[PDB]
Amino acid sequence: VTEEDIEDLMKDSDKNNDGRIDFDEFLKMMEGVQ
Amino acid sequence: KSEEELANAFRIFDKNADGYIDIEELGEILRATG
Repeated sequence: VTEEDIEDLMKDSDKNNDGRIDFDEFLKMMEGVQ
Repeated sequence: KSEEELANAFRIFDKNADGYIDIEELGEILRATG
């Protein structure tokens, strides 16, 4: 249970590969499930 | 009916506050306590 699991979840829930996130990304990383 | 409590929430998470989230901070949200 280490930071590679955390690394796969930011890479799963992201798509366009903006490897840094702004408050947009925050609204959909919370509830951008359909 | 705007951005106010998701605002205080997105700033309460953020360490030093230039305004963004990075992959290095995001694990520390899902862990840090004390």
